[PDB]
Amino acid sequence: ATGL
Amino acid sequence: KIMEIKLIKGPKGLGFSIAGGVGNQHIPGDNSIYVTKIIEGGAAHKDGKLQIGDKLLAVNSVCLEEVTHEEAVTALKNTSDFVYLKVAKP
Repeated sequence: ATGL
Repeated sequence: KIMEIKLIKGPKGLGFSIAGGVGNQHIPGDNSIYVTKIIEGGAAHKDGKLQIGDKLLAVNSVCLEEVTHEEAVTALKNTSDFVYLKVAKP
């Protein structure tokens, strides 16, 4: 997962 | 069911995380980009349309189908305050  | 989401990035950014991508399958067989956390009162959340589990198809007609995690993240980080998402629902 990658926070944006 | 495909939908359009138009956002204004906030001080915490767009307010969501993604997974998946070519070489980082979130679901086996599926190279797609998936929304995996919507964050309390962020942009995405206030708007209310985007949902944990949504496939992202496009961001600003930059295409998110069959791309790598980091190609997707690049495209999502390379955004102004105005952000358009095209998503497919489950």
